Amino acid sequence: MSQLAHNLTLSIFDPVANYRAARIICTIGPSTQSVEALKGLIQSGMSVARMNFSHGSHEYHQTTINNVRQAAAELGVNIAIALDTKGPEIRTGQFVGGDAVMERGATCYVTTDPAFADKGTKDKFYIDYQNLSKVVRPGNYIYIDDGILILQVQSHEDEQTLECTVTNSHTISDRRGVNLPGCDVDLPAVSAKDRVDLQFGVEQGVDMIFASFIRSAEQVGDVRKALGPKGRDIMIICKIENHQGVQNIDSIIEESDGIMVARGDLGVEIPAEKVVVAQKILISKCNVAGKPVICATQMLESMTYNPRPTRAEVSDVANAVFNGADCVMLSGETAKGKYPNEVVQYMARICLEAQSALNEYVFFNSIKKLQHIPMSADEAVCSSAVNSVYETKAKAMVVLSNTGRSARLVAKYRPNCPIVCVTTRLQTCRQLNITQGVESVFFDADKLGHDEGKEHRVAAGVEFAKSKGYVQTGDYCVVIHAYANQTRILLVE
Amino acid sequence: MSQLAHNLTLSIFDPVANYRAARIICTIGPSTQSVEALKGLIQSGMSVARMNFSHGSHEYHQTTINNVRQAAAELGVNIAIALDTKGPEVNLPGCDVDLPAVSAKDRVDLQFGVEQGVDMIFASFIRSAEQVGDVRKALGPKGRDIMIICKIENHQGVQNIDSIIEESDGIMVARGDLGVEIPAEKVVVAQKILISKCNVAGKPVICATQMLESMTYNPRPTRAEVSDVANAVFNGADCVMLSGETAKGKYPNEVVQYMARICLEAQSALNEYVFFNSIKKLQHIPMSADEAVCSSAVNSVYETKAKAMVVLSNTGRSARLVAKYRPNCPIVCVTTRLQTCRQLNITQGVESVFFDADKLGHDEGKEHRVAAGVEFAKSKGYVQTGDYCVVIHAYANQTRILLVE
Amino acid sequence: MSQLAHNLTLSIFDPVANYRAARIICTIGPSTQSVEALKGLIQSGMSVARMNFSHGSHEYHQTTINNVRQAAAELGVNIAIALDTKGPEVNLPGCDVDLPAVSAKDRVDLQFGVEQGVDMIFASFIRSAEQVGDVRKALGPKGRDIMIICKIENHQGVQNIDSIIEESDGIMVARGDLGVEIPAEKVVVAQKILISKCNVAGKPVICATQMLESMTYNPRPTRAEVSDVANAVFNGADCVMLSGETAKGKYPNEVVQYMARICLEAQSALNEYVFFNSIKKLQHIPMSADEAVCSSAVNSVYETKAKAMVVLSNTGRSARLVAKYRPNCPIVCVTTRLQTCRQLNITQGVESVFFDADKLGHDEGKEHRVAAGVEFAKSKGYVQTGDYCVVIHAYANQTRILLVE
Amino acid sequence: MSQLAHNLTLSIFDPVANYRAARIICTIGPSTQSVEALKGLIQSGMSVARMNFSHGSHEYHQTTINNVRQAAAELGVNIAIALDTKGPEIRTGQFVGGDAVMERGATCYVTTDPAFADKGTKDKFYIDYQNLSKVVRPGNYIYIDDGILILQVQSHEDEQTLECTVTNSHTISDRRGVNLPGCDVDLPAVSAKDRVDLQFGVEQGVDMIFASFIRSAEQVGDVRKALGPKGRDIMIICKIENHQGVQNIDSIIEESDGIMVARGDLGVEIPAEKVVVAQKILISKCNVAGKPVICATQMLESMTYNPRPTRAEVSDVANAVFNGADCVMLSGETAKGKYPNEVVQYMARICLEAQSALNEYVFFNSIKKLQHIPMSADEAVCSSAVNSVYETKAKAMVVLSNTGRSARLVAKYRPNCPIVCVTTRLQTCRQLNITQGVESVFFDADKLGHDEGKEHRVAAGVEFAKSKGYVQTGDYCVVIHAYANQTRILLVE
Ligand SMILES: O=S(=O)(O)c1cc(S(=O)(=O)O)c2ccc3c(S(=O)(=O)O)cc(S(=O)(=O)O)c4ccc1c2c43
Ligand SMILES: O=S(=O)(O)c1cc(S(=O)(=O)O)c2ccc3c(S(=O)(=O)O)cc(S(=O)(=O)O)c4ccc1c2c43
Ligand SMILES: [K+]
Ligand SMILES: [K+]
Ligand SMILES: [K+]
Ligand SMILES: [K+]
Ligand SMILES: [K+]
Ligand SMILES: [K+]
Ligand SMILES: [K+]
Ligand SMILES: [K+]
Repeated sequence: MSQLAHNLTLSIFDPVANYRAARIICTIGPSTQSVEALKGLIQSGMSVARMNFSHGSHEYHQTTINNVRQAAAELGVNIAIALDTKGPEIRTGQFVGGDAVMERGATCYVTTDPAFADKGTKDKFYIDYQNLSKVVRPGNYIYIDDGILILQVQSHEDEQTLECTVTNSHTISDRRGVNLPGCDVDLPAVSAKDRVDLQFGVEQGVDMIFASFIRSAEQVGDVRKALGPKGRDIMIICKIENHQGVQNIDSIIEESDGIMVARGDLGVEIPAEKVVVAQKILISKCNVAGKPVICATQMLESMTYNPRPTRAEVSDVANAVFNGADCVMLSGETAKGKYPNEVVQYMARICLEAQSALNEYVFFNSIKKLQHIPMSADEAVCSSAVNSVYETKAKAMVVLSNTGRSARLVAKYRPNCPIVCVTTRLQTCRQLNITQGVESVFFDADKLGHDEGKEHRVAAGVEFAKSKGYVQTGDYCVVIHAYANQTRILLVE
Repeated sequence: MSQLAHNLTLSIFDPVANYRAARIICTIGPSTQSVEALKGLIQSGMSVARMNFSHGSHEYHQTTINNVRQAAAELGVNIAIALDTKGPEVNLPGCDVDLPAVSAKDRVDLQFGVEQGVDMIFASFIRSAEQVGDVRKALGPKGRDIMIICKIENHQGVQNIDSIIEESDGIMVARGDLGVEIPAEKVVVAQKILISKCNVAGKPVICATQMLESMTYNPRPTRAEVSDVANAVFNGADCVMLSGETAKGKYPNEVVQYMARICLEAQSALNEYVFFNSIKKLQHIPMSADEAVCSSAVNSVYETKAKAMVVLSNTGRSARLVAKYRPNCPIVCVTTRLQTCRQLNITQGVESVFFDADKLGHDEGKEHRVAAGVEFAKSKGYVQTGDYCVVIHAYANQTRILLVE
Repeated sequence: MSQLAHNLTLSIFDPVANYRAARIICTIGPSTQSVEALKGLIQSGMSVARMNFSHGSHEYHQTTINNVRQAAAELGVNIAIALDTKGPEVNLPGCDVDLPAVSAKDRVDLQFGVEQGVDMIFASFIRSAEQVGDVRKALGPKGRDIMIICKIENHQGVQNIDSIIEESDGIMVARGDLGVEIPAEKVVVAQKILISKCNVAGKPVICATQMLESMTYNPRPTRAEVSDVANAVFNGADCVMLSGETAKGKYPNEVVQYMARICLEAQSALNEYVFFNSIKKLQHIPMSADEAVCSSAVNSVYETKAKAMVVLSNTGRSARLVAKYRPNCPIVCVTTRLQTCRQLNITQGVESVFFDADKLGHDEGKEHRVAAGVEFAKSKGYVQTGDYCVVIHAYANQTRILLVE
Repeated sequence: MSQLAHNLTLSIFDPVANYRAARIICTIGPSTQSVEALKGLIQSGMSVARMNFSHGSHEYHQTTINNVRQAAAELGVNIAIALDTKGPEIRTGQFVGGDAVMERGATCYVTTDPAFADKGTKDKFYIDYQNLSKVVRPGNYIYIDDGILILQVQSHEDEQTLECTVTNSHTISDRRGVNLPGCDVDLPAVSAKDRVDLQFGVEQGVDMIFASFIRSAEQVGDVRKALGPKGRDIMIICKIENHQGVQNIDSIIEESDGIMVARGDLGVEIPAEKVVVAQKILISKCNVAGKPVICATQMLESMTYNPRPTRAEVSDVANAVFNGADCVMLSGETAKGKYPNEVVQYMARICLEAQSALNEYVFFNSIKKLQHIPMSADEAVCSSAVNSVYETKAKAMVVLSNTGRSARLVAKYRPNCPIVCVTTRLQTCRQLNITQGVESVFFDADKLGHDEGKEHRVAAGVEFAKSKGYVQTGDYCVVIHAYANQTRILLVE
């Protein structure tokens, strides 16, 4: 019950853990779409395949869906498939000649008038967010092109047009994206494109949605609506990208099935040092709520084209694990990168190294101390189950969970041993790929039996733990099953 | 306590702490050697000026020494001067290197440091405990008050860390040098181990090398570099170091200003009570009076929500011993020695007020010193009328909980 | 937790607990030997009938045995029968007495106990651990399931208490006998030591002699006697004993009714969580599965505010192991053995439900036994629809937190 | 931090403490009034002389006041003098022939009509509490003569007379005292006699009042008023005698300077087993509030005429200490008893024995955990001071306190070592005699100096601790002085 105290007992020469808890999400692109590249990516350490719907067509992502499924079947594994929406955007219009040279100290005008959409100049151009005039006060800032161009609003010239000062010299081109830092953007949760994309994901049976630009709890339910009745079991992981998402994180977590800390997106509007703190907050909040949380963007970026990443990047990845992250994400590194297998292998190695220094008992003790008394049964059973692991120095857990609820609930309390989930659902096997320290074994109930006495499923989990070398004769194994409200401290034969 | 539970209570839109605890060490080079550039550094947040004795001549470093003192005197502040030795010198990564502790150049350079009254030594490439004794005897009797801070550069320094910490006056964690033979992931962990051990031992720890290296020739650092600095603070670092960014860099002031900004932001998130409670719980009972006095004083801060501490300490020993227990308020050290003011610049959360015992009084009742400490705490806006201030003085064996008038 | 902090939360005008945890042992004599007088005792709160073999003949005690079984059968309950030996026999108070563990009469009386199927022995004047083995071999192989409860009567019993507790199945604290050679004030302390040690060992402890002695010939006890009983409960006694008050007394029922009243009132004040937390904190980590299971089960009671526990235990070992951790709710033991029902009458906070495995089923899935336990807990009004009930069963290695229908 | 855990480490053969913390109050009567009997009583273990103003005249108690002061001066000690008020009472009237034979099942009538005061019979008699008709409902009980005669009210016969059933056979005589269990008695805080007696106590300079029959917080201030301006420094110890006092204990403690648990008085109206619990509550509440609490009445009663007390009585005394009592009281045992020196000696021995088994750290930890944060300075300094004792295994404390406030405040947190109080006031030396674990040293400020640097007073305390053999060269001594807001861990030379 102290990371500091745990640090004192550590030695960087002692062998690393016999299991890696943290999970790796790789983005699939030109470098990784083929079956063999995926087979290499899985073997490297991929648990979840991310599809970026900012780019590519339905036919393109269809082959991704196909290839992942074939590479999963050929290696005898279950791989989660994630759909990352493009999301709603605020962009500039077009320009005459393509460019707009913005000199420092110059005055320019931004308008929501659609007549200027096709004919923008350096003096006056279009921004497609109709509510820009009522959202932005004078004194506020407009960021254009990944926050490189910074304009300051001086005054409302009319109903649609704002007078601005160019604060720094930078050239912009056609349809560059804009940000309104410190302004409340009221764009709909899902774009017209999203609605079409989300329906494709449901029709193809995606395991989860990484929902872009989530700003309030109301929006989480809008994505739910957009998924329809046939996708009620698809997880919604909400991407926090601006101050709104940070400000409303409590109610958003409550509605979401999980959170993605998108540091790159956040760092456009918020200073980088505050985003680092926002990361700490968001991860800890998710750990308390039992929901999966992903540390995403700018993870090991230099390795996209270099054989090895910078020392600071490695540090960043380890501290993601130290923060308490369920998952670490890779974007361009696996999508457009030169070292797809290599970047995943090293990230896996960094997670494992951090995990070997991490003190899980701190997580267990903190989360348990925060729980309101009286606890509900499911909460009591899972926390006690993890307590028993520490109490008896058990070497594995077996959780029987159909939906994944109690598997996640157990994982929350952070035992210092592998969790084996035995489940009657393949969707569950896949969706648990974003929860740390859990590995799933599928039990075909319609083939093998209803297993009402639970004997077979428990036996299946114990065998898996024996096969991976977690337990042996004489070891204790904490079994928790049916929610799930029952616990045994089993002696492994 | 926990960091986790504290993280839940936080908002990034809240105002940051009204004081910065972590200290900034700047390497002095061509782009920062002039008195006007040093004034820029001091105002930007430099607490310690470092001289890299791998490069340059005694005359070049004499200029550094002279200009630092001139710059500090003009701004009415006290700045530490550090001498970073060249050391003994290709690397062997599963072999134990038995090169001499200090080179012939080192023994000469170290004598130069004594003559020029440096505050501290950054002794390079320390592998064992006896090697600290070599730096000690090389500094002679005239430099026995100079702090020896050990640079951990290889596995040997890590493996023997406990004996090295005991002999030294502090530790420098040179990530880059460690990275040559030890994988980067293991260096991140070694950093935690080394920093945590130094906190328990109550000895200054410096997080050095590859801090904001991109900012040497770029106006802003990479996002990963920012996090590295913040996490250095979160680990429990007393100090953060800038090498090439201030010595040969293009933005000497901006980098120091930004490192200051990151440290303060990280500190605003940091739960000081975790440090206090952890370090308290590791203490053998029975305690020694001075240890018990200092830990109780910090406990009294948390229990009464005191907004400042005042520590009377000539040597700075009890000033360091108080900072060890990490109160969530500023510490003000009232000292009769100017070298202590400078030497405390590597200890976090402490600010020094010089009291001229030669031209005021010995202050046996200690009233004038304490009042001077409170007035500085009023001056910086830490405390106002109605606030509590925990005063610890003389091993400093007396505690007062004082109501600010 | 604390008793102190709990004391602040209390009001004497609040209703008392809906169950009595402490158990009452009654000595059977002339004024209570008849089946109608024993029915009076059982209804008044007798859990254990004691036979003093210092007086009386085998035929007299045979009547006691017969009448107790008849009385219990008519009231549909299970009552324990205890055989308190005469022992070896002036006293020496700084000298170690090496009289034989059991006398010739004892060996004969103990064989009588086996033949008549007594539940437990109160072995008199136990001084060492080997003396327990003497009682064991005297009881033979046919009485190997009979509990040996040791009477601590002199300093030797106190000095060797740790080895005696380990060998025995429980301890009797005979204040009066201790008082002969040990000052009364030191006996009060010895009582605490002995009772606390027995709680940690998870073995029954009886507070005996001079309990309500005034009530033998008076309608009410002295105020000091009342407090003595209450403080016996507060100390952590499983049982409280009546000697002459029920055997030769004038108010056999009233005294038992009053002892019951005092125990319940004391229990209403008692903080069970202090016992749970203290006894938990003394456990060596790693734990054994059965120990961890039982302690977790009680922890689950406190965390979910379960109103009852159901323990499946043939021998009663896990029933005792659960009661060891002192939940603030009733424990219900479902057992296939009638001797266990009787033997659990010296363990606090446990009530037994007999399950006839010969004329119902073995119940491998254990469903019928658990349901029988819940139904009794419903019957006594401990739990209703919506309440939680912690079920521990098979070393009993499986825990369930069940919602009552 | 567990009495249970502490019990495990105990051995009844290990030598007892080097100091007795608990304080003994002896009642002075026919057996103890003379100087030599008091000199024997002090040497036996008396700290406070109790004067019972239920009996005796002003001239009688005057000699007590005198003799105590002479016996104190002759032994070089400071002895506290306590005035115990008679209090307001509800009594029956007189009877014809002196007796009234009350047979079970009989009907009788109680009236508040003053015409029946001098001529009572078995059928109808007087009770002097005018508000009896409005206070007592039918179904309630009237206790007469130490609760031996029990009447049950059947009905209101008229405005002044109640019909009653005699529930048990018992003969009563003239002016026997009555109790109304479960009824709210609204008699004034102080009787006419009390007002005269309290003024005598102020004029003679008594250290404290044991105020009888305290039922509410308002009443505590009435005694204060009755003491006048010249007695504002006289402690008010409130005697809790019925359910009202128990029900209102929180506000009564807040106003009082301390509490007396009068078990005998309480046990008249409340079942004995509930009074035992009431004792636990009241003592613990006082310990938290920092006020002295006395366990009184029926302490070692059989020793009034027997050479040795019953085993249960010894047990009762020890458990008084275990409960957390500051003081243990003696009534008839020292007043009218045959063994005045003997009863005090044994009580002292029992307290010391209990103290040797008691775990003070439990008291320290519990009380400290309950303190609201932020603490005030005085609270912080004293608790830290006691913490330092445990932290450094110090062997004595020195508290510089003029009024006694910080001495009491330190004593509250229960260090496992003697507290030495250095004070500029003799009244303070005396009044601290009811606070456990504290011994006072008088420092004549007008004679020796104002000691603004505190050096002399601290030196005086340390010497006393050395003289009593508490500390020696090498030992740590925790000094706390000026309220008092300063602490030193001093190395004893
Ligand atoms: O914008 S359109 O492309 O015409 C368009 C088409 C369809 S579709 O026909 O069902 O596919 C929509 C279905 C459901 C919508 C919901 S809701 O979740 O169902 O309540 C809310 C909004 S709103 O913008 O937030 O008010 C919608 C806006 C626009 C929609 C749809 C919305
Ligand atoms: O009852 S008497 O003997 O005539 C009598 C004589 C005096 S004395 O002249 O001052 O000595 C009283 C002084 C002060 C009194 C106060 S108070 O504390 O001053 O407010 C209250 C009440 S009360 O009964 O509660 O209303 C008093 C009742 C009776 C009093 C006195 C009372
Ligand atoms: K985006
Ligand atoms: K670990
Ligand atoms: K080097
Ligand atoms: K902070
Ligand atoms: K005997
Ligand atoms: K209770
Ligand atoms: K009275
Ligand atoms: K003690």
